[PDB]
Amino acid sequence: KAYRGGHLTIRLALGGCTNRPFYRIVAAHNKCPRDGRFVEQLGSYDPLPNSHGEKLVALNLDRIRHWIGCGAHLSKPMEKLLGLAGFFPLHPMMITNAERLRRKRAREVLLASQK
Amino acid sequence: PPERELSRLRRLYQGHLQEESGPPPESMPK
Amino acid sequence: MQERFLFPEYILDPEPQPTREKQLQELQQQQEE
Amino acid sequence: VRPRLIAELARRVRALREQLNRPRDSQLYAVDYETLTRPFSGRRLPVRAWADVRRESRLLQLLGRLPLFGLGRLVTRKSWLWQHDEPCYWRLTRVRPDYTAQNLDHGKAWGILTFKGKTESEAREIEHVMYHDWRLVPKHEEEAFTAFTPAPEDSLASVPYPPLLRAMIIAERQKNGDTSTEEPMLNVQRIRMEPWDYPAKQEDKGRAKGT
Amino acid sequence: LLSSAYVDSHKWEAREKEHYCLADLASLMDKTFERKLPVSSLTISRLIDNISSREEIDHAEYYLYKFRHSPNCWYLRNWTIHTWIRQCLKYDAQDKALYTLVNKVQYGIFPDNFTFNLLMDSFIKKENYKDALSVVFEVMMQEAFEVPSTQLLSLYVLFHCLAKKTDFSWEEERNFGASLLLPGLKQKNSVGFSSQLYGYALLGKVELQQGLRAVYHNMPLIWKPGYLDRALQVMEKVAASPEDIKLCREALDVLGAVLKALTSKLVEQLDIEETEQSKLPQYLERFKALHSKLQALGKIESEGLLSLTTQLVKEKLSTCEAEDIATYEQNLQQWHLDLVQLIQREQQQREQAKQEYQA
Ligand SMILES: [Mg+2]
Repeated sequence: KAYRGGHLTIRLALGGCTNRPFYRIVAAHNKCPRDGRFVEQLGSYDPLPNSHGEKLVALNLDRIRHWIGCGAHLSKPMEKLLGLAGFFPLHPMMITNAERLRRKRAREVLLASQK
Repeated sequence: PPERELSRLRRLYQGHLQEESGPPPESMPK
Repeated sequence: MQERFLFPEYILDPEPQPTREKQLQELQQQQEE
Repeated sequence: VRPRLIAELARRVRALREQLNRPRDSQLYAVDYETLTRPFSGRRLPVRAWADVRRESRLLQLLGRLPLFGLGRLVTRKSWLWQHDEPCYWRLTRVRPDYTAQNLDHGKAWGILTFKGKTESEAREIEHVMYHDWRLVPKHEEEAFTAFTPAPEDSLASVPYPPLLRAMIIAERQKNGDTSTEEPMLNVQRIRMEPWDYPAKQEDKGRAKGT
Repeated sequence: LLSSAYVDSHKWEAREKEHYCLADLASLMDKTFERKLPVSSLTISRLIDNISSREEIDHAEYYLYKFRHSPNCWYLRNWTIHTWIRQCLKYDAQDKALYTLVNKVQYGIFPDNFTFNLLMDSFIKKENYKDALSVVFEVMMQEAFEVPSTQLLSLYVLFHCLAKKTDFSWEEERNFGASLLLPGLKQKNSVGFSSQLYGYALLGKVELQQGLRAVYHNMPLIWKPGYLDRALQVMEKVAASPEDIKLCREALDVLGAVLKALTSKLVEQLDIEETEQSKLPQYLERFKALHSKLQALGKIESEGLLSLTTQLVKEKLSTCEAEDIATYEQNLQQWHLDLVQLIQREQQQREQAKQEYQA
């Protein structure tokens, strides 16, 4: 298909079933449907912990590097995943959310102490 | 942040300001 | 830049509402013949 | 395939109508100050602009009151003054007002930009000329206004690689026989952090279409 | 105040003039506007240069307005503006020149300093100091105090109009303060420093009562607070100056009155900075200390501002006028050359258009 402009982007396509999500990391045209046509599948991500208490992320690092070098963009969840992997720096918003959570838990602890 | 930059932000966002936040706890409170 | 002189006596004004519609009607006619 | 001639006719007439109904700046960038809406489109301006729209001047609202429309004069912006301590301004080199405007308060301008005390080599078109943001530097103040001492801009020249990339690079080196203990580094002196409020190229910007 | 030689119009009357009937040029411009084509600056130059009556002044005003709102508006030539003001003075139509000067946006009348002096001096010679003050305020708004003659005339008119004024509107205070500060900053004598102090006092009063935006908005003034601090800085400067420079008691009285009256919407300032209203008491203390220092040093004039400005004018205006007249004559010859060049270029382009139309 031909779109007016647009670009490739590496993003998460949602599959699975109701209450059981699963993600495929795909490089796709940004105008395509979320779970539709893609250029290449670059990995996968299971957001549910398994029997070993693990979240499994598969990253095709060679192809991810190739597509970033070919001009592909990155969605924010994908950037956060790559930061967690250590492939990128930690995204600013992961750090900021961690600090916000720290402050909220500190407020709760102070409430407990005050009571 | 230095106080001058914070005052600059307070002028820019006058009337739409939240309470300033201090440094976070060093570790995650339990 | 410098001023470019324009002379109304040597300028021709434009014609609005150009009727290309009649040209298309002629084309569809000749196809019909 | 039966040739579609009506499509070509429609495209040509629409193009002609567009090129003969190009709106002017006085129409596109007029504003109703009571409701803060563009009369041309009916769209409201964003809330964060409202105060400035009622307080500050457009660039040609200032230039139309100057001889030669203020070529050679210095113009700064309120947002720059609030944001930056170093001088930021345009030195005007060319002005083309919208002659249809009653007060000659719309149009385009060109100038040389000094941003945070750093001057550019050439003159280019000024963006945001239609914004209610502009201020004229008085001539008896220019020497005080432009005074800037370039501070030492010594920033980091290299950063660490992310942990996994660093490990992979070291592993590749070790596999290829190299035993160097020098840390891999990512060069960033070539990546210059350009502020988000630096003027963009007004030549590349689009224009509202007449309708 | 200006001599007869300065205001003499013989040389301009002797300029090379190609004669047209104003009706013909008016009809040509009307047709050109009908066709939505651009009118050349030579056409408006010829129309302004062939005014021969007071009604033709009215017609030329309308065509100036039309040319201003046309594609070639910024090509309005300086000899055209000078001729417009000359014709207005010639046919007893100074109100028309002042109208076009006040509404300079709509008519594009931006005189040179010679022409400002001519208009202001006509108003002064007929004792119409209200209109002379209007011309002074226009000079202030256009920041045309680059010539000492204009500075001296403006200071004279301003002090004349201030000597008989009691009720001040804040807009009037702002206009007077700017109009005295700008020429005063260029005069390194007692009158200039006294004018600086007086204008800083007025602008500081306006800042403290109506806010800083009232001071700097649509004015040739800076947006930095502390105008009263600048007045006190002028006092300090006078304290540490050569003996010759002194400071008028009247300006010091004005600043003292302003401080005594002051010690009795968006926020534009950073909240870490101290407001001027919180600094007024220290300003008053510094004013008293510096006033005592100036009296001790004998750096205070007892003569009024108007008398001092009169003496300075009678001392300096003649030399200023001689320099201005030399510059004016040089400009006249340059204008002649430019006009001849423009006419030749007009002929050339007319020919080129003719061959294109024949082809
Ligand atoms: Mg579809």
